[PDB]
Amino acid sequence: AAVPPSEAEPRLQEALVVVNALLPAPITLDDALGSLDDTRRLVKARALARTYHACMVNLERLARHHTIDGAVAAHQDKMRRLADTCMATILQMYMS
Amino acid sequence: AAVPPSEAEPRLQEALVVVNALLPAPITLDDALGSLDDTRRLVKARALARTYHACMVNLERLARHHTIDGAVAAHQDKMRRLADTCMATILQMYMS
Amino acid sequence: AAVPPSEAEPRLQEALVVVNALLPAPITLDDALGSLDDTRRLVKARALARTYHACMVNLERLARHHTIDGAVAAHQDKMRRLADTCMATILQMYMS
Amino acid sequence: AAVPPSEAEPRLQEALVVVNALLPAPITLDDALGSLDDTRRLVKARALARTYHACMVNLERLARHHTIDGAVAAHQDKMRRLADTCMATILQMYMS
Amino acid sequence: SAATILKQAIAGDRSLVEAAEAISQQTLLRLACEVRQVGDRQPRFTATSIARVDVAPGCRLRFVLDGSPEDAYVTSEDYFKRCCGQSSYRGFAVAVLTANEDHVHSLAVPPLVLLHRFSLFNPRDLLDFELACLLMYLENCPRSHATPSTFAKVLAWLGVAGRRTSPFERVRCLFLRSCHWVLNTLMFMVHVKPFDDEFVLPHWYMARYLLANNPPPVLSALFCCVAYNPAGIMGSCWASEEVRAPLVYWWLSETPKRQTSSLFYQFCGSLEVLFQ
Amino acid sequence: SAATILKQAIAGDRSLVEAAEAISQQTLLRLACEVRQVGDRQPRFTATSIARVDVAPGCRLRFVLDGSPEDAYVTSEDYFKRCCGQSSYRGFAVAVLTANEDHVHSLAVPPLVLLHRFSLFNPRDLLDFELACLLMYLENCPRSHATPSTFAKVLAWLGVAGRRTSPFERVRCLFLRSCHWVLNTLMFMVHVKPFDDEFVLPHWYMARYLLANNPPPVLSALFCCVAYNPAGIMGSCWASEEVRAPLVYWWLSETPKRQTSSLFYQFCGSLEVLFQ
Amino acid sequence: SAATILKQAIAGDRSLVEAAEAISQQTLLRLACEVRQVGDRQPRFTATSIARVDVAPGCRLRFVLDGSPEDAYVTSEDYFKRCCGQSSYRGFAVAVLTANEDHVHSLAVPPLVLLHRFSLFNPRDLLDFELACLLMYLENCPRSHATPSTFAKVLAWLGVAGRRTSPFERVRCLFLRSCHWVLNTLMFMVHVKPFDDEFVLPHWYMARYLLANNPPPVLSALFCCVAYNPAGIMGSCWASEEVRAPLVYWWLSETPKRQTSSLFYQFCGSLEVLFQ
Amino acid sequence: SAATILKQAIAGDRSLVEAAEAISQQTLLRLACEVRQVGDRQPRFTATSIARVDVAPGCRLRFVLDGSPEDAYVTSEDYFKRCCGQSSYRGFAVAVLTANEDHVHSLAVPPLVLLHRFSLFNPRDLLDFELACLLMYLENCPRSHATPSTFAKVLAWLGVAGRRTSPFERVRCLFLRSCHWVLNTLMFMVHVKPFDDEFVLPHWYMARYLLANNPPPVLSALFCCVAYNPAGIMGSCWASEEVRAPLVYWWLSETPKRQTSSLFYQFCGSLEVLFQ
Ligand SMILES: [Cl-]
Ligand SMILES: [Cl-]
Ligand SMILES: [Cl-]
Ligand SMILES: [Cl-]
Repeated sequence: AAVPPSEAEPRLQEALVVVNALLPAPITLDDALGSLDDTRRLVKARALARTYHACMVNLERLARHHTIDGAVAAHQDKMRRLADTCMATILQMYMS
Repeated sequence: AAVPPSEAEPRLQEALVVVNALLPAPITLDDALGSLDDTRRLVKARALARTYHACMVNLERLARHHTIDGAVAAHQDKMRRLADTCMATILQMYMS
Repeated sequence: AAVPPSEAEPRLQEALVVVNALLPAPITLDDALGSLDDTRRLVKARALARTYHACMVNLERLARHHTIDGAVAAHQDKMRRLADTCMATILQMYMS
Repeated sequence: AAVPPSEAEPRLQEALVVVNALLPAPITLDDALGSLDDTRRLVKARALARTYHACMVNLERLARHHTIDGAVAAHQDKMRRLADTCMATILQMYMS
Repeated sequence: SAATILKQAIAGDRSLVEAAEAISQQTLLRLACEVRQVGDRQPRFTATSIARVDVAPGCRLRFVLDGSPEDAYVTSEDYFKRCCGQSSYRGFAVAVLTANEDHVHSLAVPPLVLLHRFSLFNPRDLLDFELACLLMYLENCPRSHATPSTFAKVLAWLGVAGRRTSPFERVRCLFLRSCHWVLNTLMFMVHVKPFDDEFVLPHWYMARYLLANNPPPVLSALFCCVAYNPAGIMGSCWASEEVRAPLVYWWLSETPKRQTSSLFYQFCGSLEVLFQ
Repeated sequence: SAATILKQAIAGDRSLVEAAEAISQQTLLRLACEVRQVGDRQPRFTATSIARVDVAPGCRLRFVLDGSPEDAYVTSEDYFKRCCGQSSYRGFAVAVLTANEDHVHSLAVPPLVLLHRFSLFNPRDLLDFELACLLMYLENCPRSHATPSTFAKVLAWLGVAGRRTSPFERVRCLFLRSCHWVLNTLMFMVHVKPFDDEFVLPHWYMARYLLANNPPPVLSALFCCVAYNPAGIMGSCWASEEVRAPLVYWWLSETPKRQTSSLFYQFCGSLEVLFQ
Repeated sequence: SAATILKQAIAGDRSLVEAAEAISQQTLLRLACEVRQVGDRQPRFTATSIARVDVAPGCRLRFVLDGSPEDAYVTSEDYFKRCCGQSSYRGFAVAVLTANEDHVHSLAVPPLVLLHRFSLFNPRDLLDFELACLLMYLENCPRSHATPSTFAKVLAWLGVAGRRTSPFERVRCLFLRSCHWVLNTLMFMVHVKPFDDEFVLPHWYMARYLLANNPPPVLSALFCCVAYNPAGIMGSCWASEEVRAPLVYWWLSETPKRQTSSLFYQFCGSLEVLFQ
Repeated sequence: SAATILKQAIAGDRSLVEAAEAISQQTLLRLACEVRQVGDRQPRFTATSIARVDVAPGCRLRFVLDGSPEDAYVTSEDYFKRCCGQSSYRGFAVAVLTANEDHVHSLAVPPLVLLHRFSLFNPRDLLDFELACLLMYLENCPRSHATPSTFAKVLAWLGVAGRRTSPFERVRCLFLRSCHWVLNTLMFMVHVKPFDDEFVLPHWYMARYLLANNPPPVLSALFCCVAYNPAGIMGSCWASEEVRAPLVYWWLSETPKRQTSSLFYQFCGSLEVLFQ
């Protein structure tokens, strides 16, 4: 079955090769791609952490600056609900 | 003997490479191909194991439902011979 | 300096690869090529070992089958000299 | 998604491969290229070491062959300053 | 062997990816057990830890541990934290095999060869831990829990785990298909139609028929500190001293233990080629 | 996974070099500490050795060592020689991570997995030593030294070190980006605009907002012989027993240690291909 | 060296497969022996266990063991099971050589180099066990059993074993050609025409003629717990202390042993190449 | 780094083979010594064993051993046999360096890095043994034997050894060029014109001029169980405790030793590529 060189002359190709790992061992490509994906999701989630923080600053401002007058309590309820919404969305992303 | 770059300019080719083993170590390609071949032979052999089982059920039915009348003994002999034939073929495949 | 994909679209090539060492570790290609060369020289040297053996058999025949008659001694001298020449050539090949 | 062989026939390419490291472990390509660069800079720096040596021989000749006559002292000052300049340039290359 | 893959791909009209998948699908992990060792004292290999498995509303695994009351479940997360917090806990020991090597009451792997099939698994996250727990549970599952309800819950969970996993997650895929082999063989052994009869271990398919009742010795001959369930339908390989002595000897003699998470060699990097 | 890189390169219009750099930039070294051991006695892990860092006129690093007077600086060269001359000195221990694994008060790496992330670094020259020294300093830097002046000096030095480094010097690059991650996160944690907000560790960005004042347990739950600075802003991972016990256990193990200078596989040599 | 293969293939008009086979055919295994060690006591290396070999009607190997009656055969399967069941049994020790290194009464391999040529073989199946058993038998075979009848039976069995073996089964091929080298050299040494004179070990071809009767010292100089047959025609390398001391020292060393089944590096997997 | 090779090849008009050879020529072996150890007792590192070297009529090396009469030569073959026959003899220890690291009275390699540069050489044949013996002799050669006659004999022998050696015999080539570096530097240090001034170690070329007579401290600062010749012109690196303590510590370590004959990775085998 073998084809002799006289019928199919062999070819010899030579090169200098340089190989370098992209990542430090034992980090895998899946690990680094998963980290890049998590980081991109967490960079987007900065908006939620910032919004939660704004709610908490507003709650501090309401408590520091101040019954049958329910105005302050109505403002506190609005800030508490928005912070809860932010918190719920962040928790869903973390605890998938 | 050396050909200088001025006569045969060197070429540099660059790529990102990703290499992944197909099989878990220390399993070899020969091991997994041999297993795929054994499994395919054993999947075909299911017909023999099923036929042997039918002979054994028929033998149980003959013994449970029941001399100069040799009818039952003639049926038992037929089932015993077919089960023996199945057994012989299975043993030949296993003990090659 | 970087060329974006929009100017030079990347290509992805995929293959299944199978790699098998030719020789058992720790044997190197140089070791096996050196052995093939030594074996080819030693196969040619069989002529010398056979000729030396012929001289030694002739010496035994001369000693077993048998003064002012120097005939036997002249034959023994010829066989001893040819065996010495074979021995010298074999030693030169071994002790290079 | 899979393209069957009947639509895109697979190809099998085979070769004998020989791979040999250029450098002895654990020496890296960066190490050997850094050494080649240092050696080339040090080969150029031989001119500075030779010039420093000539200054020092001239200083020995001035001290061995020999006040209101400042001639010898003027020559010694010139040789001392040139040797100091050579030394400063060598130190800058070593202590970058 | 590459010419064999090429011939198989063409003959079956299967893509090279499909042909390679059929080959890799012959591999599985068996003999899953938790390893515990206090310093340099006698080690303990336990495959009985999970008595019952259940799937939570949000498709998360929950377990009834061995010795705990019948309906006292722990979440897989709480059991993962408990194990990670135990200084004696060393991870899971597993043996890698091909499907043709599992001969029901024995393994067609000599004891000194089996020594080189074990690896130590240190779950990287919850999903990894759940997969090892599920494999071990399925191998040690008795008749009482091998029910249609359990089979449906296990398959549904494996379906959700499978959709979360890509084929390049080689180790997760290995644990997933090991669960499919053990699950489908278990269903077959209890005379229940398997979800996929291609995942019934081939010697087990033969043994259920050939060893059904008072088998002749000639048929029986084809098949022949370690806690395993003696009533475990899929755990009969554990009874063999040619299986247990190599596990213990591997734990005490193999100096640099192979990590299950490293079973599949990987390289990712730059390749530069210079030539004239 | 190569199809993922291709998709990312095209989608972002980033060259393959840029796409690969974005992936490798997710890796960093953490838990930098000096290892000292007298024979086979109890080892010491010290991350507190450098109390202060300053840059010399010729952009060389100088340090105030722990226990030394406030303004008693030693050159990085003199500290390198002192360490090389100490028989007990074994180099630096470092743990390799991806950015998504650092969860501020914990690492999302199980203790038995973390065991396999440590490597021993033996600085090959002064620049290597300075990089390990700087990483360790930044991780343990208290509020008092986390100032705009310190930030400016550190960035300027990293800029000079960066210009001296090529991307093929993989280990130096790894230490350099680790310094950028720790530096930018430190600036963010002291409410100072980071030089590069892409180098603020992603969970730390979330934690500064979510754990600001009296956080609810549900938010705190997302984040949870070893000398470290307890007042070190970036060193809060050191408090965890799930971080310190693996470091000690890794050191004491008789299995040979991975050298940090060998983290990136390299091959350089001839390739000959023969075919008909 | 690839340019040498190319030159040889062209000069002899041999395909690259044939040229590579001529190179690999220079390698063989020698010094085959069974290793037994009870705990950490003194090891025992036995090359005399098989006194006689015979071929069954279905071309299966049968053995007369050492000390058993002249015609009391055991099947190769029963001897394989007995060895696998012995707790002291460790497998077979073998040394890898090139044909030019076997100098009849010595090996042209320094003792400290020979230390690195030994490997431990744990037969994976019956055929593997039979091959190791046959190699050891042939090396220790005395004049009384080196007969035309034995030669015919051994060749016929090797022919059947050869047809069952693929050139990609590197280890089986290595044991098979080692049997051909030892068999053909044995026939030559008893003045019987070998089946293949290309398989007579090259220094043995020279030694039979040069050392025939009262050789001069100058010719003799070219050639010079371990149980071996002193009357074994092909086992004269065993007499050398420069052969036996390295075997024992290799065994007693704490460095993990090379597995014979792993002598030939293999990789099978996916290759993805990304470039612009 | 491949782009650097390409740029260098084009800029100097050197073929890729010539460009690669210039890079590999920067590597050499130093600190050649014989290792002797009786069991687990205190080891001995001897670099003084050969007092004199001479070339026989048939261009074979002969030596006068340390302690032997001035004109009492032993053939290199007899010394090779004597060493192979000594149970305490372990081979030669050597350290691999780049030419820029040899700083005359010190090595620019930190002691913990130097630990990883040592390898153990077990000569495979006489030529290997002669090369290690010659390197060790040249490094320890005093002024009395550093003569034109010795230089001529050494070069002539190296020329004959070089013609017998192909560039694919990587280890022999490494020992050969190490002899050329040490020989040409030795000639330079005794104010004799070197055969090849490109083989004078670059820091030694500088040191001969800069440290000639009463050097200022600032110039001396650039350069700074073990038996070595204190009068050995090329052996001044041996004086450093930062050289000798790593050698002993490297030896005493229980971690397996790198073999000098394995410094250059090699693969030879079949490559099969399957694609659609
Ligand atoms: Cl995975
Ligand atoms: Cl680097
Ligand atoms: Cl094989
Ligand atoms: Cl070599």
